[PDB]
Amino acid sequence: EKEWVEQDEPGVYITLTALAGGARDLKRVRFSRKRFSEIQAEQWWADNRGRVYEQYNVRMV
Amino acid sequence: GPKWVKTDSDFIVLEI
Repeated sequence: EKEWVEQDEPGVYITLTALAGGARDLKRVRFSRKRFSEIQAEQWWADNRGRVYEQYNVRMV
Repeated sequence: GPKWVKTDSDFIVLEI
């Protein structure tokens, strides 16, 4: 079960998983407090959720 | 959840 982190926008780090090169899953998104307030991080997720699922090839169930 | 975790001083975490 591979698990890794991708650099997204500055201050946004996305953890993905896959088993043996199978379908990918989105495990978590980490936001730097250097770059994000809690209000900003919530708004970011609303604005970027669809792009994150498409770009990183995670089925948006 | 997704659930927000706000206890860390360096990061906010959205646990999917």
